[PDB]
Amino acid sequence: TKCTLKSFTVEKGIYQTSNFRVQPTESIVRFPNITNLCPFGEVFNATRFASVYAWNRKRISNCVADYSVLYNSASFSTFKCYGVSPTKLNDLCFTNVYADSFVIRGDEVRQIAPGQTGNIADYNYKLPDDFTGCVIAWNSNNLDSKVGGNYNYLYRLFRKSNLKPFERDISTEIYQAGSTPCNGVKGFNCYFPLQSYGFQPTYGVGYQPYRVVVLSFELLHAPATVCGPKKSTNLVKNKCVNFNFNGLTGTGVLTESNKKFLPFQQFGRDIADTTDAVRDPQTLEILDITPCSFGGVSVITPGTNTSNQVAVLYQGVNCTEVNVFQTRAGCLIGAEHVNNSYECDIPIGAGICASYQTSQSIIAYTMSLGVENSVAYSNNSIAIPTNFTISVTTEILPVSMTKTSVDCTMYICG
Amino acid sequence: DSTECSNLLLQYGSFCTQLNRALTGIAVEQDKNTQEVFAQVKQIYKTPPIKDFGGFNFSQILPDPSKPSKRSFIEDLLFNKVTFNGLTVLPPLLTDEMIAQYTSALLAGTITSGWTFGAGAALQIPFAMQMAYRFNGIGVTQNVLYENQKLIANQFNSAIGKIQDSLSSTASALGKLQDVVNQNAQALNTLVKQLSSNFGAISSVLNDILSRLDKVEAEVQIDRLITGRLQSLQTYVTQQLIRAAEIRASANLAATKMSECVLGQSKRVDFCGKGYHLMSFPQSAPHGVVFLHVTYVPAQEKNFTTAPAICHDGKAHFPREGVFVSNGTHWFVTQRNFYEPQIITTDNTFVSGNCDVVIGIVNNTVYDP
Amino acid sequence: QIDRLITGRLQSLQTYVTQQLIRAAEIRASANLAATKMSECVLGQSKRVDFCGKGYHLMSFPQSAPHGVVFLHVTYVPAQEKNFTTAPAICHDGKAHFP
Amino acid sequence: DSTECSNLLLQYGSFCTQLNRALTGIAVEQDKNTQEVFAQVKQIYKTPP
Amino acid sequence: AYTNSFTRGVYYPDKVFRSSVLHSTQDLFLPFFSNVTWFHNPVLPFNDGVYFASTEKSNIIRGWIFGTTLDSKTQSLLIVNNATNVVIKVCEFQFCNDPFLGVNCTFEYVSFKNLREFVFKNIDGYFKIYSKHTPINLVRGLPQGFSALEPLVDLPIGINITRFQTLLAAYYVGYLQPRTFLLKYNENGTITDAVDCALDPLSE
Ligand SMILES: *[C@@H]1O[C@H](CO)[C@@H](O)[C@H](O)[C@H]1NC(C)=O
Ligand SMILES: *[C@@H]1O[C@H](CO)[C@@H](O)[C@H](O)[C@H]1NC(C)=O
Ligand SMILES: *[C@@H]1O[C@H](CO)[C@@H](O)[C@H](O)[C@H]1NC(C)=O
Ligand SMILES: *[C@@H]1O[C@H](CO)[C@@H](O)[C@H](O)[C@H]1NC(C)=O
Ligand SMILES: *[C@@H]1O[C@H](CO)[C@@H](O)[C@H](O)[C@H]1NC(C)=O
Ligand SMILES: *[C@@H]1O[C@H](CO)[C@@H](O)[C@H](O)[C@H]1NC(C)=O
Ligand SMILES: *[C@@H]1O[C@H](CO)[C@@H](O)[C@H](O)[C@H]1NC(C)=O
Ligand SMILES: *[C@@H]1O[C@H](CO)[C@@H](O)[C@H](O)[C@H]1NC(C)=O
Ligand SMILES: *[C@@H]1O[C@H](CO)[C@@H](O)[C@H](O)[C@H]1NC(C)=O
Ligand SMILES: *[C@@H]1O[C@H](CO)[C@@H](O)[C@H](O)[C@H]1NC(C)=O
Ligand SMILES: *[C@@H]1O[C@H](CO)[C@@H](O)[C@H](O)[C@H]1NC(C)=O
Ligand SMILES: *[C@@H]1O[C@H](CO)[C@@H](O)[C@H](O)[C@H]1NC(C)=O
Repeated sequence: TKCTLKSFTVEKGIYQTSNFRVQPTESIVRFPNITNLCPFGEVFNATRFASVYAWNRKRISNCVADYSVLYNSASFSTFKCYGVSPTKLNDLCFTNVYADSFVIRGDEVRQIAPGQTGNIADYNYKLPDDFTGCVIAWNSNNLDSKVGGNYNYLYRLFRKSNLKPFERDISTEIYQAGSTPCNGVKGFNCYFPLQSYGFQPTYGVGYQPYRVVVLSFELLHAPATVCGPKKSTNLVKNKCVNFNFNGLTGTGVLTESNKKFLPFQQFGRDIADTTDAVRDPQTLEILDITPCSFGGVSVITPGTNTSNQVAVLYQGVNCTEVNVFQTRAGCLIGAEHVNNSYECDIPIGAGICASYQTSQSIIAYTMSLGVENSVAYSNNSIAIPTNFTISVTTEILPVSMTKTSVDCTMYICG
Repeated sequence: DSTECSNLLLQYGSFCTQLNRALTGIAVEQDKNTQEVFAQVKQIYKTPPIKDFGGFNFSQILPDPSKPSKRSFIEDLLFNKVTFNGLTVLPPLLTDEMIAQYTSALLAGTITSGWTFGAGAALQIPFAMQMAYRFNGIGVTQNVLYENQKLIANQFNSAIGKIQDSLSSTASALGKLQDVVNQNAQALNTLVKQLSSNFGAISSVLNDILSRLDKVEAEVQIDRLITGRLQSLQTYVTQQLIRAAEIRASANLAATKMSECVLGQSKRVDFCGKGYHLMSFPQSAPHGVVFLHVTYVPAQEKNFTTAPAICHDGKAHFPREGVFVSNGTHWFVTQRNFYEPQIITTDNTFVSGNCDVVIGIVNNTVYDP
Repeated sequence: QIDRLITGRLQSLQTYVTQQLIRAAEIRASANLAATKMSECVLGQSKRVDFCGKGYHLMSFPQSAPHGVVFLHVTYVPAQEKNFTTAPAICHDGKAHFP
Repeated sequence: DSTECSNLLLQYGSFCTQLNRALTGIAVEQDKNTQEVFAQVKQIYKTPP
Repeated sequence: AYTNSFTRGVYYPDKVFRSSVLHSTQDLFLPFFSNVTWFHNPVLPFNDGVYFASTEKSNIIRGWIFGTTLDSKTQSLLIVNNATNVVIKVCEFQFCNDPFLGVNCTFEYVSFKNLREFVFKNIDGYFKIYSKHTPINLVRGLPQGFSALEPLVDLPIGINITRFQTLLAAYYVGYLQPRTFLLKYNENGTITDAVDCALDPLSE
């Protein structure tokens, strides 16, 4: 109070000093039910992957993509991300993603990074230097390597110019390795542009085959349809909390409600836009939002020249949430209730007043309206005064403010 | 309570403090008004069980002791007819049940005790004699009331019945009080509605801005919203200051109407409503007060020939307490504001000089008792 | 930068002048009341119940004060009393009398 | 009459609404003051000749 | 062939419950008492947004197409109820130019006595379909009794739409305009009446 009034002395009365507001005890978060996972079993446990010149492509869209299972997938001999952290991906959103995927010798994984050179990058699938996305690979010798050699796995060794970023090129047309006219048939100076790894079980751990996926991320003019999977909490009731429902952030005492929403409706508004109720997105109860308990704090006091005992009103706040006494004005604290209901020394509210009284303490009570009088009226009778008194009564009225003037240019601009 | 805004609000210093002092000023004025109208009495008078009030049937305007909170019947009609970010709606200092005690006590004094319960200790007086004094107040000789006491009581009870029907059959009499609540509900709803407005900012959802942007961009956007919300509050509080000064002008008028029109018989023409004033009763209503003024209104009249004096022994005579009138055949003296003819006499008149000065004087016999 | 300071200062000064105007409107009303109290309670005797002090007003004396006026109202208050039997009229022989 | 300006003025919300409204409040009260002073008498008493 | 809309074509403007309030908003609406085209056909412009309705007790009216061309050159909506449910696709299509019976591709999805109606608009890139099915007993013209259309789907597909046509018992088409409106909710959060603020001075 002293700190509020900018004074070391305070006169008898009541002063509002501050705001009381129950804290958000924890956070509740809710999202749509566990649904619509992207088809990544068909991207990492699938039976085969392509010859890299004709690398597999699939549109990923309209689904949540869990990257946590992928960064947890310890069987990945390679798992890397560029432009972004792998841990951040379960928060991100994109229009599309693509599962750009194939087989290569493990040695050429050196080329499978942003902006790199070499046969696979330059002639099969060009990674740009700006690549915002991830590379994944794992050894596949037990599937893709074969006795006498698996020749079915092909890569473009020869091309006249490099591929553009994430371009694809099937073209089997004969690489004319000189002035010799090849006319699209194999021979001297006329090589198949595609060449075979011929994977044999004798190959060293890098020369062996690896299955590969590159995750091409894409945000465009069309809204996001690939997102990292959101996480719902348990839902506490009847206690003040921070909350979110989908995108509807708020804070309050969430409760059950009687409200009969139409099935498509997600949340309510009150008389003047304020969000008053919500559908839960995982089991479709309608919850009320009710305001988190708040009100002014006021200090009730005798004159500081007279005592330093003080009492506090929490304006309109019920005592349950905060000596202690309940009132229609809110909870009163430090004061002592009494039945004997005197005139007001200090006003509180709702008929309640407080005073400093006898070892003296702040008492609080319903106020007197003055002494009662049953007048002895009867149409038979009158009273007439036998004696009288002059009285003198002070009355005080202000007539002038202090005549004040300001040079607005001096006040504003010095 | 979103912390980035809570930091940035400290840029503006005193504004977001001094509005609570301004609104505290408004708050105290409400209980100051309510006190200065209703607390104009030192003791809570209460009425005896009897109803010997000369047939005046005050049962409708007195408290019903069975009523859930002790309103009169007519106070209950009035109570029935009159009809969350950062908001607080404080209690009045006095409850509706307390106001009913004040409107009881004032009325109990006004019924039992003349004006005296305003001017000193309340002195009991028979109610017919109080009306007889109030008739004397408007210039009618007190016998005229007593000689019509039953008829006046029957008129008064009829008028009270017509008040009940007037108040019940249309709300349009209470328009002022409903208007005052409507203005406040309108102002608060618009003050709340302005939170949805955008003020040249990217959004009016505060935490949305914090989610979309660079900290620096968000500070610009949030300073816009602070600027808008601030100007909204300064607008609203400006309205509430002006409105409270208006309602306090009404309160000082009401406080005057209590002291002059209930506790007395303030003669001021067309202060206590239409007609010559007799008395008035307060009744409490939500946020306000309702006066039942009781007033004498003349209603049937006749023409007479008149002379400003009469001449007798060559001395001019003037009417002592009234005016001279005739139907051509004789002359009578009468009281100014009600027909009550009397014989012209030396004591019903006074002498002033010889007749020859007075324009329109007439020759007639003064009977000398 | 200074355009922000000008904006802030100017908005504050407009707020201040608005406060002084509304306050001055009260003090004008208070002056009209006081001037009336002078004209009625000092230059005469107001019959208006409890306008000049409490109880029946005799007169009042103004006394000067900082920024205002103090009235000393002088009033008559009846202070001791008796009950009596009373009647609205007295009948003499046949005829009614009133005081 | 600029549409480009008007759109921005609508983003500031109910200020423009309530400023027309408050001045209408002032304006109606001028007729009310005039009836409160002059229209006290319901019959037009013509002058005697 | 003109006819008139009277009171038709109002829909829940957002997913919001409102408790018996006389709420108001500005959105694309069919203007009250505006004209509409009537039919038992050409390709049609989409303009700002399309209202469609029919007395379709039989579901022989069966589909719609939308886009800029609404054919081949860009990803374009095909919609057909296959009598199991509403089917949607968005290909740069080369399908039949007039499907009837005698008596790159990028996405797909699956959901007189009576009247059936829809309202189509795209905002930001998201595409809305509002809908209604109701009993009626009316012979011809649109029913002047009041009712509201309700959302089916809200699709992220992002396509530019400027033309459309219907595939296949009386039917009607009208166009939306940006209008301020009043909407009467009840104690159950259904819309139950509305006002076009630009219609007339009483409406204002
Ligand atoms: C793939 O196989 C592993 C075991 O090799 C299994 O744990 C996992 O659940 C399977 N599915 C996916 C989508 O990873
Ligand atoms: C959400 O999934 C859980 C577990 O499968 C199930 O109990 C619940 O009923 C589902 N709720 C909805 C609305 O899908
Ligand atoms: C006070 O608060 C508790 C907890 O909400 C509640 O049980 C009690 O009924 C409240 N009393 C009043 C009068 O609000
Ligand atoms: C009222 O006055 C009448 C006539 O003077 C008398 O009979 C009656 O007893 C009186 N009652 C009271 C309570 O004064
Ligand atoms: C009237 O009251 C005063 C009080 O001082 C007293 O002195 C005086 O004697 C009283 N007179 C009568 C007649 O009672
Ligand atoms: C009074 O006399 C005038 C003039 O003779 C006449 O107009 C009027 O009707 C008469 N009666 C009353 C009650 O005014
Ligand atoms: C009124 O007329 C009647 C009948 O002529 C007469 O008795 C009475 O005295 C007249 N009064 C006056 C004052 O003219
Ligand atoms: C009254 O009016 C008549 C009109 O002829 C006039 O002669 C007479 O002198 C007037 N009387 C008085 C008293 O003014
Ligand atoms: C009154 O009486 C006197 C008697 O001398 C007479 O001269 C005069 O004309 C009379 N006047 C009137 C107005 O009757
Ligand atoms: C008047 O008489 C009644 C009945 O005896 C009594 O109750 C009352 O106190 C008396 N009042 C005074 C002022 O003497
Ligand atoms: C509207 O339709 C009517 C017939 O329904 C037609 O006469 C009129 O030209 C159309 N256009 C306008 C603007 O009314
Ligand atoms: C409103 O809801 C109640 C409870 O579900 C239902 O009985 C009633 O028919 C509904 N009324 C309307 C007008 O929808």
